[PDB]
Amino acid sequence: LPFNAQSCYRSEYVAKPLPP
Amino acid sequence: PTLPFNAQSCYRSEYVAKPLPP
Amino acid sequence: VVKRTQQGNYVPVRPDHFAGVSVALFFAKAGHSKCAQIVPVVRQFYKTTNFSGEKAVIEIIYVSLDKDEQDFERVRALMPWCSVEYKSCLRKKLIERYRVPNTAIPLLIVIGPNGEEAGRMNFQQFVLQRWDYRFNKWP
Amino acid sequence: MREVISIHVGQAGIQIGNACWELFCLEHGIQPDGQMPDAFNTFFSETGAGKHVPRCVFLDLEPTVVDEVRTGTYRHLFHPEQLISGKEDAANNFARGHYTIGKEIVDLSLDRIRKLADNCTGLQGFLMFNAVGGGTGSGLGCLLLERLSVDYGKKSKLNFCSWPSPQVSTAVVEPYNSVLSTHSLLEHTDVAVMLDNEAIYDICRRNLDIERPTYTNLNRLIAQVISSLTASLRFDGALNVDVTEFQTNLVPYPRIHFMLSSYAPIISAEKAYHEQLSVAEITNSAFEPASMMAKCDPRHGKYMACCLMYRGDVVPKDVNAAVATIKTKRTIQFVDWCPTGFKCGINYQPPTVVPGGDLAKVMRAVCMISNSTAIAEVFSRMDHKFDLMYAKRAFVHWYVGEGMEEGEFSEAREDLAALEKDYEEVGI
Amino acid sequence: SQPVFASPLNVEKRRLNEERALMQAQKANIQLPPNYGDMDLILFPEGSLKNSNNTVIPQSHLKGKSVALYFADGADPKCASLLPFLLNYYRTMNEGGANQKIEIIFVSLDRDREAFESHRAHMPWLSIDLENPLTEILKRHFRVMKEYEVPTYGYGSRTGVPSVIVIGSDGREAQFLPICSGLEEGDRALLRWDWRNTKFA
Amino acid sequence: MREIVHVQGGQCGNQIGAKFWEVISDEHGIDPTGTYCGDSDLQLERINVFYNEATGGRFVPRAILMDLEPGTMDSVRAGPFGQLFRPDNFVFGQTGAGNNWAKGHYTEGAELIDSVLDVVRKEAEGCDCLQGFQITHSLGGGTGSGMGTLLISKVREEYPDRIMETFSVFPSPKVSDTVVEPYNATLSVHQLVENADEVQVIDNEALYDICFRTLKLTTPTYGDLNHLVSAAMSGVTCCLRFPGQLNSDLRKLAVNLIPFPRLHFFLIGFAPLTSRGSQQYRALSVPELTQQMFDAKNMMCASDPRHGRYLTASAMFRGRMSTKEVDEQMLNVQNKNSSYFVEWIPNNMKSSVCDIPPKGLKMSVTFVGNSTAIQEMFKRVSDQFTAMFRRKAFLHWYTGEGMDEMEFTEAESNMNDLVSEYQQYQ
Amino acid sequence: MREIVHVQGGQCGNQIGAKFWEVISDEHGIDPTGTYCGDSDLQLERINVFYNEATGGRFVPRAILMDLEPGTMDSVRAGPFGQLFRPDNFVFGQTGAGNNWAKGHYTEGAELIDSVLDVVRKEAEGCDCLQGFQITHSLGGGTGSGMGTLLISKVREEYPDRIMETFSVFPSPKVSDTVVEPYNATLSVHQLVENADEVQVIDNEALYDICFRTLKLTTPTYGDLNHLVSAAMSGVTCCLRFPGQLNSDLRKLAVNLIPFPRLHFFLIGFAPLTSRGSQQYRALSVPELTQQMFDAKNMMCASDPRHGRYLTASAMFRGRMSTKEVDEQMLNVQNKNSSYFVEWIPNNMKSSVCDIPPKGLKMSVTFVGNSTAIQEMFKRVSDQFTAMFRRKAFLHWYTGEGMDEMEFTEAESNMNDLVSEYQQYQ
Ligand SMILES: Nc1nc2c(ncn2[C@@H]2O[C@H](COP(=O)(O)OP(=O)(O)OP(=O)(O)O)[C@@H](O)[C@H]2O)c(=O)[nH]1
Ligand SMILES: Nc1nc2c(ncn2[C@@H]2O[C@H](COP(=O)(O)OP(=O)(O)O)[C@@H](O)[C@H]2O)c(=O)[nH]1
Ligand SMILES: Nc1nc2c(ncn2[C@@H]2O[C@H](COP(=O)(O)OP(=O)(O)O)[C@@H](O)[C@H]2O)c(=O)[nH]1
Ligand SMILES: [Mg+2]
Repeated sequence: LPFNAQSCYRSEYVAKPLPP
Repeated sequence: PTLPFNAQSCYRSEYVAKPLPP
Repeated sequence: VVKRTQQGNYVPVRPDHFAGVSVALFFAKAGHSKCAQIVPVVRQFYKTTNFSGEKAVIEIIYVSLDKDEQDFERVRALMPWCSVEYKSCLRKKLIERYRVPNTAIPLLIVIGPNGEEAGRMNFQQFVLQRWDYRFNKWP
Repeated sequence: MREVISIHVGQAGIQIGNACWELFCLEHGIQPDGQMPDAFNTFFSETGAGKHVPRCVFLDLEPTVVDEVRTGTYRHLFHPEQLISGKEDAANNFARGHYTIGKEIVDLSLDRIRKLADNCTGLQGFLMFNAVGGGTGSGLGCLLLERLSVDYGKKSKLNFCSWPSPQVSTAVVEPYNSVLSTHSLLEHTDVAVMLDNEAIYDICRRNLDIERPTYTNLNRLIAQVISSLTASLRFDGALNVDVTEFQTNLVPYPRIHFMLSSYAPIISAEKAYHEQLSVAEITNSAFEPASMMAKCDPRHGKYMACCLMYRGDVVPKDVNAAVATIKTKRTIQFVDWCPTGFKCGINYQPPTVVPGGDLAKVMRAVCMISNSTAIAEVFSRMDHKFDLMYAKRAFVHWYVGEGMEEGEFSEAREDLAALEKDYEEVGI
Repeated sequence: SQPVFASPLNVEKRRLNEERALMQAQKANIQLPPNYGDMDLILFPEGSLKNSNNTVIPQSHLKGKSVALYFADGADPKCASLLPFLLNYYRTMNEGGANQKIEIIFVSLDRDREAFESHRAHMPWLSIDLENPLTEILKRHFRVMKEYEVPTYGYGSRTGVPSVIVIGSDGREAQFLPICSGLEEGDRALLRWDWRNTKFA
Repeated sequence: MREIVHVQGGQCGNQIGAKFWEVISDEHGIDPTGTYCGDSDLQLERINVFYNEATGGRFVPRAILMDLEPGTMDSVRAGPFGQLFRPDNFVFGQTGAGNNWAKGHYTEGAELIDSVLDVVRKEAEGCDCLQGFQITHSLGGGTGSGMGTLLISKVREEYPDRIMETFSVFPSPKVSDTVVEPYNATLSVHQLVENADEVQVIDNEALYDICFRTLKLTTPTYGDLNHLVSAAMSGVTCCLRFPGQLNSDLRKLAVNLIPFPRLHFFLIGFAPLTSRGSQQYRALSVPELTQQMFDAKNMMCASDPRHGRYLTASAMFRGRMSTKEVDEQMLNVQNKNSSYFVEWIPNNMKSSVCDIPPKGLKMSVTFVGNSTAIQEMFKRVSDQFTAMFRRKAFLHWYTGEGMDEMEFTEAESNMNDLVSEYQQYQ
Repeated sequence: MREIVHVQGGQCGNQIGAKFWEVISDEHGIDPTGTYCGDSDLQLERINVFYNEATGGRFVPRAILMDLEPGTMDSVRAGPFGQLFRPDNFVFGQTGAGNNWAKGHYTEGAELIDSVLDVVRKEAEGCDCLQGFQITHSLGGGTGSGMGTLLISKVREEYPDRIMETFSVFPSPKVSDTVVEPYNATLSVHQLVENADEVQVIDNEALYDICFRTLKLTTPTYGDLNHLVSAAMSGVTCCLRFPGQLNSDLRKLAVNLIPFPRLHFFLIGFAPLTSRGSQQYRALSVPELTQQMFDAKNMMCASDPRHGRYLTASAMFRGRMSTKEVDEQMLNVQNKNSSYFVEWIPNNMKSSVCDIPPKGLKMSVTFVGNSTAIQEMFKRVSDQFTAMFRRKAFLHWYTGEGMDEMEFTEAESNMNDLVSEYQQYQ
């Protein structure tokens, strides 16, 4: 069976786009 | 049964041709 | 002649793709015990280090010592960086050049613009970070 | 020259700091490699060709929160050795982090902060970040407070301590981990802000309208208060107020430096469309008792001081009218000896909203830091939690066995009892 | 690099735009590799979007509206719960006023063409036919996975069926509406949509 | 880093521990051949909590298998996931501690202490610096309660400051096996109160009651009984191995659960436990999991928790759940069950959120709590021991072995005073 | 360049010496038909140290093979690696010294030493410039301890400045065959200590312990036992052959490990040594290597070195390997085990690193040590010689071939002071 669980920090703090 | 040789000396492993600077 | 990924069809990479980046050769063979834990850490390092810059700064060339085309394909299906075709002779020349026996594998060699060796790091035992992308800028 | 230094200790302080250095990156538009594509100078350091490295140190003996920062996407933002991480967690004990497992990394952290501090000369302040309810934030953060106190004594030290909730615990030793912190943090830090987790829970159920949030939604909305406080250090404004003037304007008597916090507006894209945000109500929602951050109902308290940093498109001539409305209002009672208790600040920068967040792009906002005589209820129940737990001596045997002897339980309790009776001495 | 690098839309966009940049450099100082704002892509090809009455409409029609992809399955009980609320939201939110504010692109994970057409007949917004591969590329591009049947390149599955997500002009995902997610606000988070800000261009 | 060193002793403990490394290796993604599979960095970055790398790229568990009868070690090897262990770590015996607590502890108990302490020392000193010692054993049998419990006392004098935990099964209330259990459990409780940090009790007749109702299973062998105990085992060390929103360690659970140095026995519970029929018709939500939290028919323990007040209980939640719905539900379960908690401690609940659910499920929680109703087995075994000893039965194979009657009178004086302190605090 | 002449004597030497021409054969990859396969330079670079070109490309060993009976000579050229040796270097004896040292050194060896020493001159003087000679023999035997020890005396008289490095298997400590052990050991030691530059001792009861406890082989053959001692006997002369980071030779070892010219009887060990099923499991590291190396169970000398002090010691490591853990662990052992090392030579340890490890492994070590716990042999052989001489047991064969009782007094006295002058430095 596969594993499909990620932590809060990794799955949230994605590299957000910079504001104009 | 035979066994292959898979080792090298330190100087021959590291002192290789190296990149020339610009 | 050397292959990057795309889902649905396989696209070859440009020779000018490697401009201004640092190219590391990565040796692996599937089913090997150490390769299964060297793959994910270098995957995460690829993602994090190379995808903050608007310009990508690193590239990793995958070379497989596999015994089967299908096994190489199913591990390419997990590999997110670039690789090379199995039937081509460049993989054989590269493994017979850079001194890789068929427990030294897995290992990494950062190279330069001339293609000659610029740095060697193995994984026989936090060592992925020893390579710096600022070292091998290419013109 | 005149810049500020930030210390994050304990995994609450790391994650609060983690969100704090989200908004700081997005405000100045630095790219998470470390280089943008002199306002940035007040928090960063030019590491050569455009690279910025922040002036923050992360300190935890629990290696499982620093490593996930190390492995996370902000790995090259920080210079690789301000993130110093021990071997094993202090485990919710004041005694463990202050005595046994503290000292082998305090010397590394003291030596860490030194070369950062003397990168320039005339540095302004210190920014603590810790959970005072747990072990390695409270006890260890004390040590970094007391050791910095003797070295750098002419410097202000700001603390942002997540005070433990009245009803919510998530740790049963928090009554013990508070009183053993309050004595050893009172007379050693200059300025500290109460924040409570269920109060900001009641914020996000009512205003932003989410029923079941996460700590990441707590810290992101705490981070808005943090950036708005230090906004005058960063950005030019009509009337700006810095860190160095909080003993000057907020501290009446030397011991009393515990302050609440508030923020407005805190609204979604839900009702941003349905409501205009004029300065009349954002100063009315700021003082509204269900909009602080620390549960503290000020109806049974008396205000003493207030500092408002309006930010965004605010003209000053309606600031004066808006604060005049509050003084005429009768439900809020300032103390008799303090005739004027409003400090006004105006910055020119609108607050920024993180992409994929949950706050709306408001035009103008207010961050409020207040002294009230209503903190009596705050220190009363955590006195009331301590004296029942110790009434016939629960949990003492790991405190005594670790190094804190009997008597610091006693002497801190009348130390708190001194602090409670001082507040009642003020208000009469 | 948005949303995920291991995604066919991003990789084909950067292949085509790197080819265009190399052709421009060969014809004519330009930066290699180009910045993310430098890549531009026609996200939706010609024969992709069809409305009710089955008329194919170009991408240029979507200007000035808040557009959301809706990934849905015919057999899913949560989808059957979600659809009426979303119909009423479309109805009210879009007849109120003078402009067509919101607009919805339906992508099916259905188990054949019969299920796709039957579930499509219930809906008034746009749709993408299942035969065109853009469905498969889109679902992996947004990593919306039904069950673990397609391997990932280390990226975790954000959400599955049903899912609503609002779109930007450069393919950047704006936000997942929290229907089946960590928030899990079913049939009530549809009104978290930010139609003033999310404007396709 | 911190690594837990495992000890598997006794007939019971070797079977439970066999299922332990069965369930840890496949949620961590390691094949029985020792190689890794899965390509998930979180499953890998803390693998050294239980594994040691073997310079072939393969792993080896850090478990020491120790017994005095050679059959069960060959049973573990013959089972699946049995090639993981190192053959040098196997320390057999040949006499067989014939369910006589004295002879598992002295007679042929002493002659393997030299070999079993030597192999755990080799494991202990080669690492960074260790954290704790989990052992799996039984308090009914002889070699589980003699041979491993002497391994408790020899290790704890060797490392005095490090933590160690025991997952020990107990004599059943209704029907016992190994008819000298009252002598075994009472002689093993007064080594555990002196030399053990937390003793997580499992009771066999309650485990069948779990298979009675909450699973509606028909024919449960010793496969799925041990498989559900291993679920609770993995839950208490889940939060060390993986990150989360609120991380908690084994020592941090011990800081806030044991209020006084003696009473450190723990009732365990696992949720969800669903029958396969009702698996479709069930909402798996944080306010729903917290109701199987305080279900008297859900605890692994045999005692009835409704006849006492919990002194301190902890809950290791696993999964991506909202923090508010957690701590409000802990306050929800505290306010309405106000009469079922003790009053002189405010806010008794402890909660800890990790970010990794176990394999095949979306959300889980492991309950580790301290009840004053655990006094029942300390009372029911007690009047079992005082009954037999009053007519001096069976003692001639103890008195004939080295333990005379001073320690037996001492052993009951230990455990009945433990009943007194539990009643003192209620 | 440098060459080592390898001279064999007795049945025991010749069975051991067959394995040297097996383990050096495949390390250098020579084919027993004569040629070379293994297609790498670094074996072929330094091969004149043990082999000779033969104008057909085949490599004849520079080995001298003497014995007084042809039965062991039949076993050499018939087995594997048997066609390698030159027949002219096979020198025979017909009669056989029936385990009598007198006819080994005076009666039968007298008319053969003139022939075997002629063959040594052709190999020795036939090169450019020689380094040393090495000898393998016994001390219990007659044809090995007689003609062997006669050869050392007569070859020092021609080459006094070259080095001697000899294995000699001693009498067994507990139970030994060939009842004239002390008349063959004591009468050969007192001429060994005046003619041999370095001798390092091997015990068949020592290899019994190693192959049973460590190798875990239930059926140890002399074919296995000679292979183990031949494994170390490559390792003491390996760093001549392969390039390395801290190069050492035998003269390197000889100037450094022998303080005074009396005491030069060394001890031999070897690591790694794990059974067939443990090559998959152990983590091959230098820190575990040095723990295996300072154990009495590793030692090929049937003695307890912890009863005395290591006066000087040296470890020759082989393999691609970091030099910190070489240096810092030799520091660590010298600072932990204080009383196990002599005081007035601080930092007793010589370390040498050669880059190319033996085949099969990746890191290996060969350990030598001059210890003052070697008293236990010289005392055991003396008092056995003392008790068996006080009433003239079995003298009339030694006196029968031309000795006297006066050579037996001096052979005791020359080895009696050797017992005291180790005791002087303890
Ligand atoms: N606002 C906020 N509070 C947090 C967060 N994480 C933990 N806390 C608080 O931290 C308290 C427990 O202390 P922790 O920070 O978890 O641990 P610690 O204070 O560092 O001490 P240790 O137990 O040694 O780790 C809880 O009561 C929470 O209220 C967070 O992300 N945001
Ligand atoms: N839960 C569980 N208990 C067991 C198992 N095997 C034996 N036991 C229990 O072990 C107790 C007796 O101890 P035992 O292990 O047989 O004696 P030992 O030989 O001294 O270790 C009995 O009460 C059994 O209930 C098992 O597989 N699972
Ligand atoms: N290690 C080892 N010792 C042996 C072997 N064969 C004989 N010996 C020993 O040799 C001793 C007898 O001396 P030996 O050399 O055989 O007499 P010689 O050959 O006629 O000089 C006995 O004590 C044996 O222990 C062998 O193959 N290996
Ligand atoms: Mg912590």
